[PDB]
Amino acid sequence: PQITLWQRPIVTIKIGGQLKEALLNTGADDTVLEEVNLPGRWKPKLIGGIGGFVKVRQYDQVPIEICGHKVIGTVLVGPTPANVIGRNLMTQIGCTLNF
Amino acid sequence: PQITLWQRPIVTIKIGGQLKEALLNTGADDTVLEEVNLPGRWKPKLIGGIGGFVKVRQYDQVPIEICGHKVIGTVLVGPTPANVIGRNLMTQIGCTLNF
Ligand SMILES: OC[C@H]1O[C@@H](O)[C@H](O)[C@@H](O)[C@@H]1O
Repeated sequence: PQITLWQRPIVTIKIGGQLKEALLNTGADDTVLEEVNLPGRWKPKLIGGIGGFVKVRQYDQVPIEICGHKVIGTVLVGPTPANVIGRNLMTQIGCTLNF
Repeated sequence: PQITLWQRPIVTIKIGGQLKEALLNTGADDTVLEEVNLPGRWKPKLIGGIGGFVKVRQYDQVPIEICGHKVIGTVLVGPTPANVIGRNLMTQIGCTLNF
């Protein structure tokens, strides 16, 4: 798909038998999602930093679908002003900037 | 150009004749740049918001070049962790997300 940038590039993602909305953010290195009960082991992770850090949980090799593209990737789970799909998953789905 | 997202998509812009470094941020609506003495009239603008707003200067129809594309658009000038090219300018160069 080709997504123009007149509007915020919000897409539907499928994460664990659950459909959500997330913004494709090339300004973000990682993918952060509002609390969801992903199964299994996870590692603590600090994100953000300016003014202090926020702790989230790092889930690895998570299966997730982005506009019908099934990918495996690291998902950070915790508080966030919105769901954000970062560069880590955009390379998995082969997403690039073109002009 | 086609820019893959394995690394931060940082690019070179030409503004006020100056050569500068900036990040292509689809997560951002607007373009915000380090202090620069752009000439002529401007408008106060509030940006950010979470925890408070930051006051910047809004300059319209500024000539700017991005990776060899001469374009025209609104540039906000004020403090910022780093220079950011937002969607307003990415539409002007016809930059899209593709996967
Ligand atoms: O973003 C604007 C800022 O640019 C910095 O390079 C300057 O040291 C600071 O004085 C100015 O306010």
